[PDB]
Amino acid sequence: RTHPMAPEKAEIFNSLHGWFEDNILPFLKPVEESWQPTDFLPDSTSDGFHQQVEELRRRTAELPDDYLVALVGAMVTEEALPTYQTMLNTADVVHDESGASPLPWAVWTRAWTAEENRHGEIVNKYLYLSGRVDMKQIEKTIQYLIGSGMDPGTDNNPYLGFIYTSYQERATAISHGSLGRLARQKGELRLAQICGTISADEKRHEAAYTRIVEKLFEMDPEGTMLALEDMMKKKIVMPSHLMHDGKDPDLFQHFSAVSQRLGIYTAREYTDVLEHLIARWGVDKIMGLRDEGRRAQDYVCGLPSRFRRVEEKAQAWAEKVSHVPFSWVFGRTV
Amino acid sequence: VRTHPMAPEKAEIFNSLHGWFEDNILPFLKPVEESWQPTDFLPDSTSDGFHQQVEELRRRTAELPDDYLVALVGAMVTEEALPTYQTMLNTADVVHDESGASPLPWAVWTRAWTAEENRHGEIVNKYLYLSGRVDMKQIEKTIQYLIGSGMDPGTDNNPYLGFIYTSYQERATAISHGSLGRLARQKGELRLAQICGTISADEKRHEAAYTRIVEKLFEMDPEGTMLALEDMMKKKIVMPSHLMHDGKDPDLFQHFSAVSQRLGIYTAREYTDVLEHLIARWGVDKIMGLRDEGRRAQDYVCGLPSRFRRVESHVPFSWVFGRTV
Ligand SMILES: [Fe+2]
Ligand SMILES: [Fe+2]
Ligand SMILES: [Fe+2]
Ligand SMILES: [Fe+2]
Repeated sequence: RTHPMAPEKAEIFNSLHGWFEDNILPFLKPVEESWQPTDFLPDSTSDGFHQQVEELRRRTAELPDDYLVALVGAMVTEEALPTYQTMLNTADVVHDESGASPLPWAVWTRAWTAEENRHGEIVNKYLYLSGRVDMKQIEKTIQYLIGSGMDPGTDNNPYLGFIYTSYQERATAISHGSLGRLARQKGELRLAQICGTISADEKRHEAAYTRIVEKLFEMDPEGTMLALEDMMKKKIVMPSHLMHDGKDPDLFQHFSAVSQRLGIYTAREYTDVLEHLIARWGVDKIMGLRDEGRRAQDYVCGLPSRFRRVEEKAQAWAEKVSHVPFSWVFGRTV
Repeated sequence: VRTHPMAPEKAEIFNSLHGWFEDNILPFLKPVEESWQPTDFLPDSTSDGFHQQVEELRRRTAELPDDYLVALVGAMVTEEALPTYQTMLNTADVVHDESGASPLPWAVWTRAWTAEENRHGEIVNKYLYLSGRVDMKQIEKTIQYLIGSGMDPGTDNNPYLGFIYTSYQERATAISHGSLGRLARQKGELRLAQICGTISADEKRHEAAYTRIVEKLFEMDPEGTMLALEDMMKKKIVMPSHLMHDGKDPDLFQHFSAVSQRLGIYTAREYTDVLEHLIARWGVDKIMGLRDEGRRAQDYVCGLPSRFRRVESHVPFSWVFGRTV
């Protein structure tokens, strides 16, 4: 671990229980008011169930393979949810000590996980009914991914975990948002509504974790700045970066290329998230830092300009697109 | 309040079992390429007979009574709260997954065990969806409530208690799905009977692994493991989904448990059967190297089956569209 949390910082999180209840918990959507996968699937209690399923298969029959790979990979990432609640519960002090702790930090993690459980569920059933993808190869991919876990480099530090999740929540909101807009272009409005509804959930989660880091910047500007530098040096990795389907050892890299080729969370948008978080957290305006925090502040604020220069060179000399087989789509070359 | 936390010096026991765990516990995992998947038991959506396979599924499930549906749904909802269970395993001291992808054998098992668990709720959820016999939205509300509530089995972050609890509950879930499969076969629903029986076989592998872990703990630390067994049995082995509710019935778990036990699915008699099996399986009455405290704990645990033998309403369910079960 390169950046473990100092033990005395426990007093910061232990003093925020009342603040967390008033400011972070309201970002949760009440269960009785929340959408469920049933709302977007054919009604199995209706006499027209078979007709509704057939209409689903017709509207999905024209989805190209490259969109299917991008959609499946995002769903596979969502389906590895048990790894994500475990990751949140690796953070010191704020983790769920008993599995049902009434502390506000643990109440959020369980309720956040409960909201997350519906995201992979709706797309999985939708893709199952579509018949357009090899569900067994996808289910093997999910089993491999959960067994592999993830390594975001958070070092059991809630500072790093909340910064990482703030980054990935916006990334996942952009991803599901782009997946819905691409579905809309292909005439598939229901899946567009599904992806847009999932994206709206991620925006609420983004605002909550972003508010947590904002509070940490207020109470500990030095610690949070050093944590932000450490996460950006490690880079924000996608939680499903160890995915493989038992056929392609480089499944994640190949899926990522297809997803970014379609405009779903490109490298340019990775930099857009950093610029937004810099402006939202006011990283360039934080005062009262020491020399170590000042170097971290200058490092983070200098990253956007360096990233744009890499993107300009990639715009002129881009690598040729390679097409590779995907077991998700029955081994066809995508 | 933790009543039985693990002594810090017990860490050396688990740290000495990394090689033993790889050689003896990890082989209980089923390789992914050899593992069944929900697709194997569901209508093939890539086939031309997809609609016919779905309709045949609905025909076999059209006669399932409400009491069996409630028992089956409640077992599926328990399976769907999987993210709570991997967190529970990672609350144990020393043996938890510190980084989420740790190569330590204890963490390799936990992630792979969770991966196997993910298919159990998945197959029954999709099967019940296609059946059209149950209110899927009320079930999805129940799952969201359950994950948000979590669970508290009283393991006190103690791997001794966690492995004893899981050994107990793994057998309970294997028996539960076994009875659900036997009842499905009686009603002519053969496919679901194979599904519940295949899930039960997964739990038997998990039971044997955690049972093997506790057996090793009895060998290396008979006093500590005996004291842990007494503490868990005093706390009672609670079902992981004991905090379930559907936003309609605050007593959903008690009402679901009554329906499930009325049908013969993991009755109070079978709760005692698990204890008696674990007593004989672990050789609790013959364990060596005990002190005065462990012998007193041993006399309590081995006396419980006799105490349990002497100890041995219809309500609406939103799962079945509010009908009285
Ligand atoms: Fe999500
Ligand atoms: Fe999310
Ligand atoms: Fe299970
Ligand atoms: Fe199990």
